[PDB]
Amino acid sequence: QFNPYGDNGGTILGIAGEDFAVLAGDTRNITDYSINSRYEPKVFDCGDNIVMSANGFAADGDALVKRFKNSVKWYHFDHNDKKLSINSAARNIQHLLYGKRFFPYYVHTIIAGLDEDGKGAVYSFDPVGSYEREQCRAGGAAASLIMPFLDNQVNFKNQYEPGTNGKVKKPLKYLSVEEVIKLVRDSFTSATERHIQVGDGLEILIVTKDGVRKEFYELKRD
Amino acid sequence: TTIVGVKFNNGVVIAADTRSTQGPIVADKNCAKLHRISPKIWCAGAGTAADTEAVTQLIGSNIELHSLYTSREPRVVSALQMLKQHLFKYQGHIGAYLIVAGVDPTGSHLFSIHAHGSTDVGYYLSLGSGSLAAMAVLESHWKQDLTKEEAIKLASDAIQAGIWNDLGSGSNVDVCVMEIGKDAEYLRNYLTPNVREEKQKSYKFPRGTTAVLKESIVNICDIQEE
Amino acid sequence: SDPSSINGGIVVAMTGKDCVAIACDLRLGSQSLGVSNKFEKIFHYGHVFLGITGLATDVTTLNEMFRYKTNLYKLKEERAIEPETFTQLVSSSLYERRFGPYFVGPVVAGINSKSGKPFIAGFDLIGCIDEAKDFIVSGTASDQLFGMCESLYEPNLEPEDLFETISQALLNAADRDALSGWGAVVYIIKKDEVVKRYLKMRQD
Amino acid sequence: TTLAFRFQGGIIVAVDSRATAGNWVASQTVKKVIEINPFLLGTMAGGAADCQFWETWLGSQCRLHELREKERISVAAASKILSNLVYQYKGAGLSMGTMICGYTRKEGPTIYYVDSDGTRLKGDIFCVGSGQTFAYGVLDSNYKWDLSVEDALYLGKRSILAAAHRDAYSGGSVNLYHVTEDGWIYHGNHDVGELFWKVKEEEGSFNNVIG
Amino acid sequence: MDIILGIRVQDSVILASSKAVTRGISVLKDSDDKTRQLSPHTLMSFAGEAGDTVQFAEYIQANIQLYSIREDYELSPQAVSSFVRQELAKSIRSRRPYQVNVLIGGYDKKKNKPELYQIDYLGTKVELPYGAHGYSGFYTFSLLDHHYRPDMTTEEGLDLLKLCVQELEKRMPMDFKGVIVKIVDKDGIRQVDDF
Amino acid sequence: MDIILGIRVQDSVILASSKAVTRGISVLKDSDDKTRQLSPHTLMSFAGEAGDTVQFAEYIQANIQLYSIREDYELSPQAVSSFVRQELAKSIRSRRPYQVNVLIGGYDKKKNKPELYQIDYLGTKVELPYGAHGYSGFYTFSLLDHHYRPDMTTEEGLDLLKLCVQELEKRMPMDFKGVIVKIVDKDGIRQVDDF
Amino acid sequence: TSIMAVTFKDGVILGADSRTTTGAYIANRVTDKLTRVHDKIWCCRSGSAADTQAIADIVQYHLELYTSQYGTPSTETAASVFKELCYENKDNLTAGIIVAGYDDKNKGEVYTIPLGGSVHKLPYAIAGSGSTFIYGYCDKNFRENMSKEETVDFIKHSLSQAIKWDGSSGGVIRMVVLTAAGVERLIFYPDEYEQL
Amino acid sequence: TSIMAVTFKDGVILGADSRTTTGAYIANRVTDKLTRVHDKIWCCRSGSAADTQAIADIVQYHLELYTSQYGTPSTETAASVFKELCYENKDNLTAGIIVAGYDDKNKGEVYTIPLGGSVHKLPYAIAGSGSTFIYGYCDKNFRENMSKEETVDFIKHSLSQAIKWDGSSGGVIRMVVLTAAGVERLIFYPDEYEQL
Amino acid sequence: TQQPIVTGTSVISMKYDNGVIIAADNLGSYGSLLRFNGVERLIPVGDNTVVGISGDISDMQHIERLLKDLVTENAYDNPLADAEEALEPSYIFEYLATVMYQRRSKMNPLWNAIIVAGVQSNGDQFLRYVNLLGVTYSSPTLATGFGAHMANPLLRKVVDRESDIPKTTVQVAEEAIVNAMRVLYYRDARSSRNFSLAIIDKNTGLTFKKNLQVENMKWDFAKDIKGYGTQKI
Ligand SMILES: [Mg+2]
Ligand SMILES: [Mg+2]
Ligand SMILES: [Mg+2]
Ligand SMILES: [Mg+2]
Ligand SMILES: [Mg+2]
Ligand SMILES: [Mg+2]
Ligand SMILES: [Mg+2]
Repeated sequence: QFNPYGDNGGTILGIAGEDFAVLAGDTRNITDYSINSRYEPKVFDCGDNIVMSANGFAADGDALVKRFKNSVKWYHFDHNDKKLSINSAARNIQHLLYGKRFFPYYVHTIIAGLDEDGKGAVYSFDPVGSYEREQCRAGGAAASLIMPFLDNQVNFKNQYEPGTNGKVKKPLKYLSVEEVIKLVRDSFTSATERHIQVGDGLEILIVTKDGVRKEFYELKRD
Repeated sequence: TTIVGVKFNNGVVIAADTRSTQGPIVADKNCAKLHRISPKIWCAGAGTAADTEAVTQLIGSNIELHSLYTSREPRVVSALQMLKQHLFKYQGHIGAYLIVAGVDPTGSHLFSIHAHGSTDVGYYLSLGSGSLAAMAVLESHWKQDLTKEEAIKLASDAIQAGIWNDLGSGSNVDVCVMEIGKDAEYLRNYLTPNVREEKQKSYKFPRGTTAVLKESIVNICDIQEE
Repeated sequence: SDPSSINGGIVVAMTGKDCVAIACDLRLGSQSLGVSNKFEKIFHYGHVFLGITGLATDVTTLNEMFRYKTNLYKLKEERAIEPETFTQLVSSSLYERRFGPYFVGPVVAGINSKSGKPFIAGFDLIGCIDEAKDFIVSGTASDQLFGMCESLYEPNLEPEDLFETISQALLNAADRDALSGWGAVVYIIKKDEVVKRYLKMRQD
Repeated sequence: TTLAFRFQGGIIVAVDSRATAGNWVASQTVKKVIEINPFLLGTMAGGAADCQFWETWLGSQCRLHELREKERISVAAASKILSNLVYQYKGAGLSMGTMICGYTRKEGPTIYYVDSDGTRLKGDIFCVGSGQTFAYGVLDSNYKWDLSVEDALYLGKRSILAAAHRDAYSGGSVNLYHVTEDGWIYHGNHDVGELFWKVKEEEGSFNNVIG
Repeated sequence: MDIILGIRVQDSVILASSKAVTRGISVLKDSDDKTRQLSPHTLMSFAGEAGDTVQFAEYIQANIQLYSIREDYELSPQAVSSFVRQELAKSIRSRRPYQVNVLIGGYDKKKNKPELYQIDYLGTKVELPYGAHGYSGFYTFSLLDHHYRPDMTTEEGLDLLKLCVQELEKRMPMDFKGVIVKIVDKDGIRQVDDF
Repeated sequence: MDIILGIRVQDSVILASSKAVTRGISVLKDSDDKTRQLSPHTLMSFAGEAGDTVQFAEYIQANIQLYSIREDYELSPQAVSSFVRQELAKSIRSRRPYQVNVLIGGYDKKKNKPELYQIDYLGTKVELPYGAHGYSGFYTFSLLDHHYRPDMTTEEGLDLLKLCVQELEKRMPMDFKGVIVKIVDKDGIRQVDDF
Repeated sequence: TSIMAVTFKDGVILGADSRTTTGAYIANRVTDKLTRVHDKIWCCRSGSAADTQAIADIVQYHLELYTSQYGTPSTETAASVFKELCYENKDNLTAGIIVAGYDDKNKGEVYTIPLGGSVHKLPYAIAGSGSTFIYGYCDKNFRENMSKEETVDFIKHSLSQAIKWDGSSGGVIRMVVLTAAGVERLIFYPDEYEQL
Repeated sequence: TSIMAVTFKDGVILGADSRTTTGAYIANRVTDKLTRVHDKIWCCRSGSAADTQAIADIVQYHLELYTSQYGTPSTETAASVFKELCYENKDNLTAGIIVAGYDDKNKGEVYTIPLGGSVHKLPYAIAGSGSTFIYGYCDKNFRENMSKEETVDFIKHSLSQAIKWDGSSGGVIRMVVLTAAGVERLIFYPDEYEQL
Repeated sequence: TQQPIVTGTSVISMKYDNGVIIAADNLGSYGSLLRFNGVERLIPVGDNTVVGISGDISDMQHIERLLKDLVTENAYDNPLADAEEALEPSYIFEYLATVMYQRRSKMNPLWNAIIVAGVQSNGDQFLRYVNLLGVTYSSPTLATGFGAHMANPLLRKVVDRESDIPKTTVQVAEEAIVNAMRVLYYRDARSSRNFSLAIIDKNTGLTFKKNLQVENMKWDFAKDIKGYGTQKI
């Protein structure tokens, strides 16, 4: 029997800073125990200072990103070149996803950018389009390896002030983009060690008021 | 897993990668897959790791007793025959896929054995999820009358093809060379092409970070005198 | 229905400088229902420590079995069993049930009383030994523990730093697992003192 | 776990914050009260998307109703728009168990339980989710019509806490709402970790748990 | 069968067990006592598959009575509960396992302490201040978690139990026909005869 | 839902319908009224699949109310029951059939006679002195077969009904939370408010 | 697999391809499917490799013990031992075996033991997945009392065709000649037989 | 079923057995499997009899209408119409068809359309359950540019063997010869071809 | 939903300094029967593109007609059809990928794996894969089926990353490709000795080689292999 779905591996990670956001993904594409490509980009600049990744089944992921980019184009045509704000992009993607509620896009979608006050924003979607604004979200193969680490090192979960023995929480300081990128690289370095589908390369898209920048790092190729 | 065996001039070489996995998770990054059946009979195992270890130990034990009984050095064909008859009886339920190599008074040998109990003979063999990658290298570079150095080279190249191309394989190359009239040389982590780069940050915590409800000393000592 | 995640729970072990640590959560449940918050999963036979995750009936059975066997070992050998030796015994014992196994993920930690060397090992339910230089994980949040340990761990931590590292690895792994938590214990083990600490953690 | 109940001061809505995939805790920051409009609340149980999507769609239908009729939609009418819609889809695999909550002049404080197999039930106390049985116990034994707003809010919070403690698939944090005739009022997000210890101490409950 | 609850208070253990026996379509009986006295200060309640429940319970009872006669001595509640656990753990890998869950309430005369053990058909044993099997815990534990104190008297234990049973009678779909309540303390085992 | 009974006595029809609504594990409600007034002298009780019961009943009610307004006339109970039967008979060969069973109790003002119709989800219609759906008949019909008289008063009908409900509460495993009882006679429809 | 055995004037010849597959992967391209159970009694194996190796090892043992006690066994006796194992364990075996041997009394003989463990004595026999494609060719071209060279040609051309059409057959063509003169092993490579 | 078509010097010849079975029962022992879709375009049918008859009737209709409008269709065109039906309705058909025809420009041509509705132009083609047994024989014995008598012999010997080994093939061997000279029907009875 | 009937095995390909190479054998299998022996599975489109196809052959023949019809159509009302408005490899790929994904989305796939190899107007190498699920990806080497498991490891030793491409000559790349084809012939039971190979070079255009054979095969060592363990004779 024909199975219309597949699994192309991949792990993605979005983190919202105070006045920036990053969306990162490994560049390895797999089926079963084979590598299809060591560099197949999976995080995309969609215009209007929005970056997107739809991780999971790559055919559905590519179709969704392509449809969203198109929706940005038509939003400009239909609404006097108005900039598509991140909250509006998020609601729009919910409708793209829920339109296939009974034959879903088999992907976990994350978008990142800045909200209308210039603050960092990340939105996370399930395959049929429930979504929420979040500070921190890993998706895909190694998500379960990465999130607990982020809970501990971004949100300081289970850390208390020395001397108070559990009476005073470690206070939640704001991280710079350099700091966030360190946590992203260590997240993926660790995931690469323990997850067979994670490796080859790491591509990070960084969004600020100045636009979208890229960074690339090698990961282990075994 | 990627495992290979390669015959050469005066002996036989086996090699393996060092990754063991549970589904997509790497349980152990420096697994030892080259097992000793006897001093000069070694085997490499793919499939259910408990089974490859257990079946190797059991036949190794019985081979040692056989050796003492007969006052003779163990033969590879004996290990082979005992392995295959044990595996056959269990009808594939013992998930051991092995490459068995060794030297004995009769010469040098290389066999493969499949979980249901079939065996094969050859000058070069590969097993495991990485075996198609390994076999591509062996079919490209193997020739008759390899030297020791050439066979070690070929065997580890073949494992490397598995390491880089098979998600089921990774980390390091282990090699064992069995040459006629010599001690078997086991070369653990013969190649080490996958050391983790230094992390960006140290994650050592300040002392007192963790909240504690209770402390106590645990008595690990036996009941005391007096 | 999957026997290894009916009751829930986790164990982690780590090596440091002339020490080892082994820790576990305290939950026992029946699927979604939390049943006990005092179900310790770490046991010891002399100076050798054994953590066991998985089906709780088998956790209890295996503890009783290894107490049985290490007691007889001691009477006959006239010395306490060592971590390396005990590891082989666990593996032998599990493999003897190859085709009707105990649904467990055991973890051994201890220091060899003669060499002073820190030792840890893990097993699948059928006795395959994973002997790690760094850390061993087991249970329903083992993916989470691999993630925590792989980034938090560094070699040669002093006992008091190892305590923080292993505690934070456990706590944050458990908080991303529905079936783990409800309390936690950490053993810090040196050649002639062992300290046991109960951690404060969220109770949901 | 999600609950809603009617009392002299309106409606209390209380929910936990946890979403799981199998044993994996996907999120502890899920928003399970969907703000349909400033006067109407719905609760999320079953499918997260089905609840989000169709209850914000409900908000759109409610807005159109009041544009056309120049009057606030009743909770009766609003809840029935949702139940009639999901009933059309019956058999296709929608998953939803929700309380539609409002307080109008004609009706007073009103709650309808609406469900993806087409059920629509008016009632005073509902509790839905994997932890519902734990929440009901606390609710049933402490509920009165004449609770003050303050005690009603606490009771809703305490009931979700009970569920979060015992149910493996409930927890994270408690979200509270009070629905009045003039609109709902948000009463904050309460981390269960901190709330549990605080309640144990101040109340002397959970003696089974060492703190 | 259906509901079995237990609570260990200051000086006693109280077991409450439903009275209904239902063969599919009809309630065949409404006065069934789902309990066996194992020794003068140890009581075991049980629920699970028809036939196996009573067979298992009487088998355990016969064994503990045998031990009592052989040694002229009453095993501790802990010892009895360990014996019962081993029997269920052995049974779960049998050809046909006993599908039986039990609570063991005993008063330990040596320590002068009530003890409550919960054991399911797999041989999963836990000692608890209060416990249950089946769905009973889902409706009652939030109440017990709230009101339980380790220094409660027997009468406060019974009142907390009444509240638990009232919640069960409210929210549970099945009519379990009330409960039989028994108290285990330093003087032995007695039945509260109006509940 | 669960129990629905009906009995036609001398001058009225009495419908008794359980109050429980159960979503699997919890009794969500214990005051549910499983009935719709179709016209001033016609009442319909219903049970079956969740959602479909109330949807079907309100659909039938809307249709009979439409007819009443169009013609300024109340259809006879026989005519209403034939309309309902046709709707269920058409529904059973639908893409997704209504899984709904009904009793229709009406007082025919032209003949001055109470009438009770039993119709299942297949469109199987029968006129009866008393009837039920589900398992209710299995527990109650032996009592009704014994005591029923066609000349009973309304109060004797209610007493015979009390006996039926008592037998249901005894032998039925599920707690249906009592019944709501309604009487249909020459003056219309009223609810007996203590039962 | 493509295997056959052919009686001729001076005895019998066995032939086989050398391919064994796991699905579409060629696990071994130089297999020896011609297996010796006694000096001048050989067999070609098809079906489960595990089963046919187990069976042949047991038969070899039986005929070794038979020889120790009663002298050289006949080819028929060897076929009977094979058959006994295949027939009695038919529920648990997938084995199709051709038995070929040379006696001085009986000369060349061929027995085929198909799946159910029946036995059939034949002038020649073909088996394996590849044999389906050469039933017509073999039936048209086989003659009794061919010379050694003719029989080698017949087998070589036959297995040529089986290999051509059957994806599960391939590699080298191996043969074993059994006559009064001894035991001769032959091998033919693709570049020879593909051009036939 | 055993069917084949063979191009030769003067055109093309089609051959078929005449057995159609329902399980092991021979429902018809004198079937005509050589079906005319145009004067000098014929086909041999294998697979579901219902399907191949339906398909051939539709093709005949198409080529009749093609002829009315555009003159004589080529053999390729006929193959293309067959293919279109077999390919587009592949989920609902079990049909394996060989198309054979004679043009004066193109002379004898053979196309085979196997199960999935692919098309393959070949010097000769074999199909049906019986064809498995004569892949080796046909490959060894086919030559290009045979005479009429040689081609009749080749087909007769080929189908002889297919019938011998295949239980689902049997009866008479029917042939149809397509050349510049016309359309000739041949039939060969068991007592002839069984002795070959 | 269907099932493949007549099938073609691996297609393999790689980039080198001035272009791309692609190869595929000439067999159409019918299960384990090696039924058809002269099947061309590399289909050139114009002078800048070669589309290599594995999987179901009836669907391959359909795709081949789609491509031919694409060329016809592009020429319509297009004075620059043989110049600036010729079909690019990237147009041909995107079209095929669109068709493949639409067909999977209708639960009626074209049962193939496809590699489009060519050179763009600006001289850039193009190499990209698409299959029956609509999954697409690019890499310096690409292979379908068995080729993915056995050819890629070998081809990746020549070009392991993007920076290796300019160092790889057409002679080194072709020899690597030809060796991979030999290895597949050794180890793939549904392969054939006969294959086609196409080079699309930005300077020398499209070179299309038919009737290539696997040669230099090692079989001699087989004479020494006896029994399966203990047999000596
Ligand atoms: Mg990795
Ligand atoms: Mg077998
Ligand atoms: Mg947890
Ligand atoms: Mg919880
Ligand atoms: Mg929990
Ligand atoms: Mg239990
Ligand atoms: Mg072949």
